[PDB]
Amino acid sequence: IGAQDERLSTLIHQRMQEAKVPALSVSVTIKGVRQRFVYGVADVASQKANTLDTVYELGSMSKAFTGLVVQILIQEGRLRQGDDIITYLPEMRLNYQGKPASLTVADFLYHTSGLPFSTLARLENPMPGSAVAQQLRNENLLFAPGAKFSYASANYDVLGAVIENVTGKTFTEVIAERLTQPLGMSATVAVKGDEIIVNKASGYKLGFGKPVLFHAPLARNHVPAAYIHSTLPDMEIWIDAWLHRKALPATLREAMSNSWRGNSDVPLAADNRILYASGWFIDQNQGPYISHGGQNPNFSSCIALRPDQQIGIVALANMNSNLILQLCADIDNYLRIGKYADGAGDAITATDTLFVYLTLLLCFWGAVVVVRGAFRVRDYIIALAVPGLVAAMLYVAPGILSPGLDWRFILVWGPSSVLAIPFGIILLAFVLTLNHQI
Ligand SMILES: *[B]([O])([O])[C]([C]C([N])=O)[N]C(=O)[C][C][C][C][C]
Ligand SMILES: [Cl-]
Ligand SMILES: [Cl-]
Ligand SMILES: [Cl-]
Repeated sequence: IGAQDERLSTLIHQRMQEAKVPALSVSVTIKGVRQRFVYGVADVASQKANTLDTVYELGSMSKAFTGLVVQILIQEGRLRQGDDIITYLPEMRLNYQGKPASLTVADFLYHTSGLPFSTLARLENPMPGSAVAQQLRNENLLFAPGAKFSYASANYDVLGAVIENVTGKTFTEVIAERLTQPLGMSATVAVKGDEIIVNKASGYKLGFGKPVLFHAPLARNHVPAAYIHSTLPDMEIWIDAWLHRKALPATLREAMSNSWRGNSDVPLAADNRILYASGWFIDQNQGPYISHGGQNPNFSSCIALRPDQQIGIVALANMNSNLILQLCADIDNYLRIGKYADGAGDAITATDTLFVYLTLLLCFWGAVVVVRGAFRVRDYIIALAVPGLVAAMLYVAPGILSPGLDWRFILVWGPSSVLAIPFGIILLAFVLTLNHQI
């Protein structure tokens, strides 16, 4: 062989410096020749380095593990795609137009279920003795099952429970017995909680311009959608199984083939005719190009394969960034035509700089009132009610402007600077009524 590609290393350094992720691990496969780029720190405080041993949360790239398991179960005749979900989760009643709806296993595999957006807030919150069927019971679907593609993370939590019901085994054990042990992915695992994982990267999240350590929720029921843990050597083996199925058992080979068959039975938009398969996006354009991003509150990742060209790309990072969600598109552009686009924008970054300006704008306002005021019973009670009256209005405001949304969800996904905005808003109300009391 020969050296790794330096134009390729520059791209990734640039994207990593843009995205401000503490650690970034990328692997690129092109017909056996793997290139590896392993940069940064898995833990910033201890200055613990990013190594090949570092473990990441895969985000939505967990769904291809879940979905392939479903396809193994189907291929062994222990399940059908058209089976009704209530056959396996019999307490899950899901409503469309007031009537219980028929949802097939296919409906959750391909996001044609109609679960509202707020099911992500419900599944991602830990609840110890609460099953998925009980958490979604009496949800009001957005459309008739099968009618539209609409991505909801929680559809793959429904499938986690379906695996658990069919096999009689826990989700961890089906993933191990069926995927990671037969493939050799000896460091990958579906977790059961926030128990201590050796070598896991610390997760970060933008706050006042810098990465801030964030301990994110890890709800057991949400692991089939968001919290399978893995490493770069193991995603390389993953990538390589999907690309070379000959050595694999015939059930795994067949299950894989049916895992890349996109659902063509949904409406398509004028600019998006990409299909969804069993945890993958399918694009015939400059393809087939099979891809999926990973996006957790404090990890992001991406994967993309171009099987006819023996190409696999995967990137892992311990911070949620769109520069990483797009990084596989960048690398595939580079491997295809030698050029790539400028880095896209990031929604957490724009929100953070907005909150910094608003925090300085709130902080400039209070100092004006305190300087002009200091230079110059009923007072204590009245000037304490108004800040608590705004604090009350602020607390109810999410669950009104967007039903099903709440501060707990805002805090989990937004910048660490969110909390400055209500606290700034209510603190500014106290100094003004105390000043208006003066
Ligand atoms: B997946 O689509 O990357 C999914 C994984 C998860 N944590 O459930 N992530 C999202 O859908 C991102 C939702 C952002 C909400 C503001
Ligand atoms: Cl089994
Ligand atoms: Cl257990
Ligand atoms: Cl092959």
